[PDB]
Amino acid sequence: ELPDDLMNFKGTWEVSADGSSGRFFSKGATDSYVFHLIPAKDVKKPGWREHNEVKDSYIKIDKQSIAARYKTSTTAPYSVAFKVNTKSLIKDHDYKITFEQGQIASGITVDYRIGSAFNKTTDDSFKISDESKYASNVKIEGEEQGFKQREQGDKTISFRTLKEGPMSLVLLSKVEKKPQGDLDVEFKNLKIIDVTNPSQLDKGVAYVGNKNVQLTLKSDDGRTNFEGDEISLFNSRGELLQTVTVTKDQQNPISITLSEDQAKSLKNKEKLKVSIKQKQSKKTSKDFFFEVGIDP
Repeated sequence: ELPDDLMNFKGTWEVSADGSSGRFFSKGATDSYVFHLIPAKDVKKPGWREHNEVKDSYIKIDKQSIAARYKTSTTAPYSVAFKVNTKSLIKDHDYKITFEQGQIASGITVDYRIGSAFNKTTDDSFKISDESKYASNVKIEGEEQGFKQREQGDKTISFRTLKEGPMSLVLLSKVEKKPQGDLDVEFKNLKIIDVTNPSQLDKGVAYVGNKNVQLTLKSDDGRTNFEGDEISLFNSRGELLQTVTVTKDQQNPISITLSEDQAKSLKNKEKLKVSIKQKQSKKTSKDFFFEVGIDP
């Protein structure tokens, strides 16, 4: 089934509103970005909102899109960046960001990064290089990161979280020479889903008359936090004995407690079945099997 969309984009510059987006600029297009102020009286107004008093860049947000405009008054190199926040993510889970790269004016180059969530203050700041604190194995499908004149269209970004909690999609653009006219860049239809593969059963231990079933989990893609993995244990006749959900960084072995009747019903060398469902990504493993052994 359909995994939940974890993007928190409500299309507003109102700093305290739910799902508001971060707005920043980098004088000289460096690693460091500071907040992009706009006139206080116009913060909820639709259309192009000027960089307060300086008016070198204008910004525009709505329910579907986020956009930047570079004016002739810009001192080049100069960069505007946006932060599109996510809902709380799980540590060591795999995610898939999708969005559409809209118009890119001639002279504008674009980069896509993962970052900390916009902290909902006019004092917020960030560094591009902060990416390595939040995400690993970041990959734009069929493209490299860094400022480039990208093709317009559907974009896919996959990554693994190094932390728990909200993060952001960082939409960066810049100009390297003084604009000769209004230069617009737009991003739209922003989504993020969990794509974590469920764990695999490495080994299972069960004994006749013993209520404690010990399951050892493994992973083929280097995942160590099995949090959210729904483990179902069945007897050889296909009857469900018990279901457990793995907690945050729960270490091996994962314990399953049977009832006294279930423990007595086990037979020596019986083949038990294990099915694992990743709760967030909705992906389900292949069937795994192990034998009920002899109680030492």
